[PDB]
Amino acid sequence: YSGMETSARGWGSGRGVSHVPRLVNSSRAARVPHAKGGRRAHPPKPEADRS
Amino acid sequence: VIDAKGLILGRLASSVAKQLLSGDEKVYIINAEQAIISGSRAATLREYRETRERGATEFGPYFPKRPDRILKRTIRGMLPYKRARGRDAMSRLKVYVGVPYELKGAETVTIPDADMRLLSSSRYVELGEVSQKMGSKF
Amino acid sequence: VSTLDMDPESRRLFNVRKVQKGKKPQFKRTCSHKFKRLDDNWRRPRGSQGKQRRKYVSKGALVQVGYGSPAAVKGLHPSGYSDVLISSIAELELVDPSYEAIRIAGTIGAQKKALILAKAEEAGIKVLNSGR
RNA sequence: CCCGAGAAGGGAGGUGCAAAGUGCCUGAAACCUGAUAGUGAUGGAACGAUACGGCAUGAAAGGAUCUCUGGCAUGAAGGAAUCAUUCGCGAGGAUGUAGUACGAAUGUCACUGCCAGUGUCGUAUCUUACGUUUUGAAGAACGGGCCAGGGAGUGUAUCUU
RNA sequence: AGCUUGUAGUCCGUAAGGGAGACAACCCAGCCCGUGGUUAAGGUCCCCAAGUGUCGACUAAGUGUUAAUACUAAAGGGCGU
RNA sequence: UGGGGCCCCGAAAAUUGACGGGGCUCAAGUCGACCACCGAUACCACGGAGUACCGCAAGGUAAUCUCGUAGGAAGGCGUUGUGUUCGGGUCGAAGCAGGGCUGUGAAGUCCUGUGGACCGUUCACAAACGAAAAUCCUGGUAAUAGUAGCAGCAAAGCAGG
RNA sequence: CCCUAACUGGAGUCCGGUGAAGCUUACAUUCUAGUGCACAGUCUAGAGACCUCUAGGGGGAAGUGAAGACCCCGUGGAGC
Repeated sequence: YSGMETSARGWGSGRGVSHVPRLVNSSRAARVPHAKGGRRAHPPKPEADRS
Repeated sequence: VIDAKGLILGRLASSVAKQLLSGDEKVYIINAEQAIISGSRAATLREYRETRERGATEFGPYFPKRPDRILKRTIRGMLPYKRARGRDAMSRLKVYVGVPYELKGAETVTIPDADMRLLSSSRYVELGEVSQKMGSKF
Repeated sequence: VSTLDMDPESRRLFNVRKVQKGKKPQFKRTCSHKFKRLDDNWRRPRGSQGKQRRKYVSKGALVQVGYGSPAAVKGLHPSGYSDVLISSIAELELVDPSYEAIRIAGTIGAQKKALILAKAEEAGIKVLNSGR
């Protein structure tokens, strides 16, 4: 769950900000691959088979 | 030094503008009040009072009143006066009502193709008449 | 100093390439002069409405293979020699000085560069980057 | 050591291969301060491209039959001027001169010390940004103040080729 | 109706460059790069490269100086010419 | 009296404005014809690039090849690492600012300065591999701007030391 | 209100100190008409316009604030 153990949710429209999920008690964006500290989109998987 | 007496306004303007754009001379035009505008007097006066009273004359077009300045404006309309070339051309042109004292006795020229006796009718007025009916003192 | 081996056909193509490359445009990315965030390198225009993609002549030339230099003199140094990048002393033996000039690698130290210069000057090989 | 109210700070002077001078390795851009080059208080705007000029620079990495300026030879397409004759109401046409002189360029010989490039400004022509939604975008349609960094077709299983 | 819905061709969409003041689709033209020449459309009084071009007439109204286009006013009348 | 050309009346709109503008009257308008010229990247000529097909190769052919959105196909550039070949670096690696050259280009290389210890290269193989956009995210920082505010509270301080 | 005038204190105005924020792709001294997705400072043709600064009310920038709460659509929801 790297970059994903947050409960961040979007603010929605009507605030002048992107619709990305934010921390419940701050404006810092979370959990999305283009957010700082967010998860890697399409990372290497330990379950991948390279044999 | 071109004598504008009995000359078509637009044709004299075209000749002088093309000479100025050929750009080796200073042109002086005298007796600008004596230039001719073909067409009926009523129509010419109507169009010229329309142009004089047209614009947003507080902050719009400013059509001149003197006949020499009107002729200068007419030549200006046939020049790239917003360009450096047209600015030099208009700077090298001087127009006079009658003959200025310094040019008095100087040798003048006339454009044969601008002569008013090539007109086919008598439907014409003079630029001086137009100016004085628009209210210019000269 | 040994004269270039450039036959008259190669001389004519070299001068043709000189003239044509004097006219080739710089091929900067479109609108690179308007934003400092953009580099000068070339990117193919992509937008449907882009004037440079539509090839408006006023917007500057697009990158096309028609601008390629003549194939006989392609890659030659403007002096007429063939540029050969020498990364060590052992590469000087594979170069013949008749039409080839060596460019010593920029990171070569002074101690080895002096030896490389001595070997090149004994072999007669022209050098593009020496200390003069 | 000097200045400074100073246990601030600055100057001078040292240490160290190098100030690297304590949130101190390297030290970009945005932004801000100053200097230098160009321009500039009569001037018109997608901030540029192309050609030609003024000014500055042009040490290295670019050129030395290279740059400049001419001569000579050959020269594709094209191709005069002038004059003679003739036709046409006329503007002009036809024939000859003449496929001649010239002509992209290709060679060659002299002459020259600059040229390429770079910055800015000027003259000429062109161009109403970019991405997107759109039949239609310069739009008074949506997005970005700016800059740096991050930011999007990946793995397992299975089928097909 | 610059409306809506068909059909044939061609275009824009995805089409440069040249010309129409500008013009998605109107005219020439489909366009690798450089140089020279001659043309197309259109233009030749100036702005603007080239005609103040020739011949024969008309128009006196600044009418007009507007290929196509939805960007150009009708019926009727005139012993105007 | 009939049939025709051009013009006139019919003909009134809102900011000052539209033959593109100036202007133009045996025209610079209209009609019927004509002459010369200007004017594209069209066409011709030369040179060059790429492409298609053919050819063992050398090379040959292209008037019948060269615009392009969605989209398909081919070949390349770059980042980081692995195996492997061959190297560079304190006589100054990477990075950074600016510049020269090459290449259609992705980019590569070199020069000057700065920097102080690491960096490339052959043939292959991989990917957490390329950003200008997402009212994108994080950080830094402008214009706004020395501007608004520092005014109802509530008579708010003055003299001398 | 006809129909406004004078005056009082606080702001404002000018000076010292302190010191933010919000609109912003760029450029930008504009005005008229046309054109253009038929509501242009930037296109086209004209007309104007020497630059800088201060004060002032808000014509315009279809000004800013905000993924229209009206209408429709979505085999999207919620309650009743």
